[PDB]
Amino acid sequence: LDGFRKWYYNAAGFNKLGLMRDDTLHETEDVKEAIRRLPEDLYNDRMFRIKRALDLTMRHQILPKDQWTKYEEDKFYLEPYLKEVIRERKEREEWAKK
Amino acid sequence: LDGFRKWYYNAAGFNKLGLMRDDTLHETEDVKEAIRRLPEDLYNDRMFRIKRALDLTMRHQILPKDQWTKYEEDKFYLEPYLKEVIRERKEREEWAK
Amino acid sequence: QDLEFTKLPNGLVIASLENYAPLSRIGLFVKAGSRYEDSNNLGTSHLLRLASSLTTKGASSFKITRGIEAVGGKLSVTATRENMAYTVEGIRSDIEILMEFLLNVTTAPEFRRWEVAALRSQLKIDKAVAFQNSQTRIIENLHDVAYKNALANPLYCPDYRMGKITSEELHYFVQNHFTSARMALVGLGVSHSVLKQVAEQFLNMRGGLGLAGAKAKYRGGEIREQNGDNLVHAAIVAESAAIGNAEANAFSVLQHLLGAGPHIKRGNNTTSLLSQSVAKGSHQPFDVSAFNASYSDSGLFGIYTISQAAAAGEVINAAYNQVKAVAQGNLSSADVQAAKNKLKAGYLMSVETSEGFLSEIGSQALAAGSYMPPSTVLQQIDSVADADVVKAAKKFVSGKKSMAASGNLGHTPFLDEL
Amino acid sequence: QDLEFTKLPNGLVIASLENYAPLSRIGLFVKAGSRYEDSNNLGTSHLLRLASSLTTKGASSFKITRGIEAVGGKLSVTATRENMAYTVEGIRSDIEILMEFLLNVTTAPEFRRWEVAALRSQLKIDKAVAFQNSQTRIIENLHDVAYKNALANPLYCPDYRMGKITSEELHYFVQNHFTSARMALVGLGVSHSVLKQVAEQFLNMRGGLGLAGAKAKYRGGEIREQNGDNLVHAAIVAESAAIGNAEANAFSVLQHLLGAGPHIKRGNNTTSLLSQSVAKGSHQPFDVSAFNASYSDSGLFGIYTISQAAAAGEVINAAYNQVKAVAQGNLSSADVQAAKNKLKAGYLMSVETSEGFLSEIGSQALAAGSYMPPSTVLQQIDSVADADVVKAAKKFVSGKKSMAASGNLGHTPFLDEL
Amino acid sequence: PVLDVKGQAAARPLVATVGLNVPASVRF
Amino acid sequence: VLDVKRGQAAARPLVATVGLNVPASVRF
Repeated sequence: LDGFRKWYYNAAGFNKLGLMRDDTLHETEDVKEAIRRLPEDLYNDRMFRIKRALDLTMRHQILPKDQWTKYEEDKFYLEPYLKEVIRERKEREEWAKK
Repeated sequence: LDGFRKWYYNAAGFNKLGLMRDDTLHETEDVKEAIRRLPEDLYNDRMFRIKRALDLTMRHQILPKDQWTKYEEDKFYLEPYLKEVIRERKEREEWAK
Repeated sequence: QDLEFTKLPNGLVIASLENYAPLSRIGLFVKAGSRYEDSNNLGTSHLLRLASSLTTKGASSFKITRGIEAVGGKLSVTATRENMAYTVEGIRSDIEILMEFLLNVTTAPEFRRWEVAALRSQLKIDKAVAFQNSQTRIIENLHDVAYKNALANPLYCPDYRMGKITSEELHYFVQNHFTSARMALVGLGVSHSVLKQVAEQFLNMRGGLGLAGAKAKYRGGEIREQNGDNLVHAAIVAESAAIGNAEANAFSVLQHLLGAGPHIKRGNNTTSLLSQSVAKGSHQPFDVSAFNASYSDSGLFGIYTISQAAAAGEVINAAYNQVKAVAQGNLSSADVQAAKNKLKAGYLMSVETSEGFLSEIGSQALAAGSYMPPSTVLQQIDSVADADVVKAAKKFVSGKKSMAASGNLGHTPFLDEL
Repeated sequence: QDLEFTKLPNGLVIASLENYAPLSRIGLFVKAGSRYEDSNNLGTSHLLRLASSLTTKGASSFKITRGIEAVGGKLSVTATRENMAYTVEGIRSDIEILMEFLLNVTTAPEFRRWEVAALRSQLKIDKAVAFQNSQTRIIENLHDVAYKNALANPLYCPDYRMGKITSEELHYFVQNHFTSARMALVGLGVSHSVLKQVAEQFLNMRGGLGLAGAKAKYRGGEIREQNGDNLVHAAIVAESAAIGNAEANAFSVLQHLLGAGPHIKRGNNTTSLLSQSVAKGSHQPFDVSAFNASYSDSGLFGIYTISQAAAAGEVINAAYNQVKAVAQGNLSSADVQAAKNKLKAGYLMSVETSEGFLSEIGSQALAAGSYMPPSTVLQQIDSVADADVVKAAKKFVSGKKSMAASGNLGHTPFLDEL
Repeated sequence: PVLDVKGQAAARPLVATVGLNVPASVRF
Repeated sequence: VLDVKRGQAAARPLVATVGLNVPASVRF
């Protein structure tokens, strides 16, 4: 399962643009709240990575293979911050339900 | 001639709605500048009079004849200022050419 | 019943009174005022005061706010330069979760960085509102110009420090001043037992004595503020007695002998030595009360004047001259008896309300660890005698004085002229 | 040639050099600084300085701007607290209309309400930008915390007074403080003859002496400003000599002995006794100099320090200790000779430029009505002798001090500790 | 600026007060 | 922002300076 997940990570292809996994999340309301709660350095790296991926998609290029994002290396930075947004979101929802 | 002026004044009837002459000058840019410079008191007063006219016009009514601004009573407040603004535009124009 | 006290072995004071009130009030008192900051973390206590509804380890901000408003209870934070007090009140059937919320807020905050980043704009908004009434600015400034390090720190955050207060500063302040030996949990309308159980599930884990504050040092001086207000505000104070001395009682009797603010609505301090004197200096709107603020190491006593800018001078002089008369022994025993009656009536009306009673017990706890029955006080105030009052006066008349002035200060005198 | 200063009976003094230089400069010097203001007109001066382009009773703002620009001339309005000067620069051929514009501005402002109104927003900026260099704030606060009434008035308009200064007030100032006897017109690039022939027309009009010059009273004190800057700025001054005494020359020799700016780029200004006394104990970056500002009734002399907040204390102490050594006679004659050479070279390089020469002549005119040849000064500075310097020092080390501090002042000492 | 939502002279020390309840102010 | 923004310590009194020319500043 670990090797097949690495193969699927190579087949997804966002590592060839230098992106992380959390860069590829669709910005819903909870995702934008999690992005707003990021520290300044992580937010700046995320915006630069997104801008570089957009430039590479503009020129129809990819990064060189040494510059790709290694599956093992990818860091799920937004995840911790996101869970909270969802948790808080649900708590609020439940309160209203009841 | 002056008597004729008074007749025209009544005919103009801007007096009826309760407005002074300077009240009616179309707000051309030049006019706009002068209005701005008006000491606040007059400006606020101008607004009151103008607004009143609007309300009266809406109801298709005119103020009590007595309340009509008498020709004699009518004074020119905006004009003193306007003259300067005009002269100013004039000065700029020739320094321009 | 009566008040009942236990000192827990980790230092936490527990005070309870069960009077079977329909609404019961539970407060927690910490020696964590603005005097415990230094020049590196100014305004941290203001953000801590405004950060009572933040996410805690046990309840989120949403859960705390909606749970306190669900039962209709109230959570408030009152802060002096020495002490902070977090108070909750509500129906007896909901004070269990009210103590859950309050003790979570006191003991286990999280101080998330996005929450404090949202709170700094509220800090700016709160400062101004607080500084609307000039008496705030003048008094704040007064303490500042009259102290060097500890009591000179402002209750409200400075303008440059907004945007600079971090989560780590709040965590350091809480970890260094919110310890069990500096805390008293006081409950009116609750059983003492429950206070103790909540005092072990909480309030017992942080048990150091914390970080000791510096001794406050007097500096003297004068800071003025020309801002074109219609009225000139001026406070002239000097060093006085601290909390825990009979000279503090003498200074309280001295402010009630001088005008301590008219009792009557639109009153004129008919017998207020200060105000009465003002008549000679001016017959125009004025207000000359006496400012006494005593903290556990130092006190400030002086005069406070509001007047028309023009007369601002001699009115201040007239008020000062009146205190000099009291420093020369020019007083009557009936005036001192009336001052004692005014002071003791003010104390009894201060403790007649429930939240004032809870605050008093709280303060006494942190200050002396003991409860002093209202009765005891009455006889101690009586202990103050005429000469004692005179003595405190001479202290003010001779002690280097400070001065905070604001308004159109073209005719406001200086200290070397005063 | 040489200036020829002649006092027209109206009181105005005329003086010119007619160097026949290409770009002649002409400046009117009028004693009209904030000093000559008072408590209820704070700000008039500031606006007056920024309002050199309001329609004059003789010319439209438009012409003023365009005219001066066309000829390439320049009108500038410098202003100190002790005085103020308007200056026009330009080709010898266009200086007739330049004098028309300048003399219309100085003697006939229309101060139209709409116009003055448009400027108050421009006023905020000046007072604002000028404060970029913390030094400005300091020197300002200093002259304020030091004086009571006259020289305590700020050069820049206070925040509350913006929106409150009215045309009337401005006009009031001119007619009061800007009179003829208090003015002088010095011109380099013109014929002394015409100056008389263009001043006899407009300047001789305001014949009176003018509002009395409010005397200045020293107060002492200290005003601090905690604002979280990286560097602590601190100025500690005392009362010194005024304009027109040999003790002012002694104080100028004393600042050039203690250190009055670096002569080498990236130098350590080795000689400065202050710089040496700081650098022998502190390895942090610093900047210590001697401050001297003398006006016609009173002077301020002291030390100015910029340092890291942490070392701010002992560095200030070290600088203070160095002055105490000079107050104990611990100085060498070669050091005083080098200080005299530095002072006289600074004076000659100040008067070597055309606008500095015009300002100097101007100042001398208003101050003493006479021109003092650069040579004369040289021998008077030489008159100052070693003991004289020591004397001024003791004046500083004894006279009550005034201290303006700004930055992170957690380790900045007070005056009773200093 | 507007002081958000826009005379007795202070004679006692000040005590800020804020919390869940909407009211918030200072007393001498 | 002090409109258009820009260390040497002041040792002499200040002198504001403004006028028709665009430059305007203070010197010690």
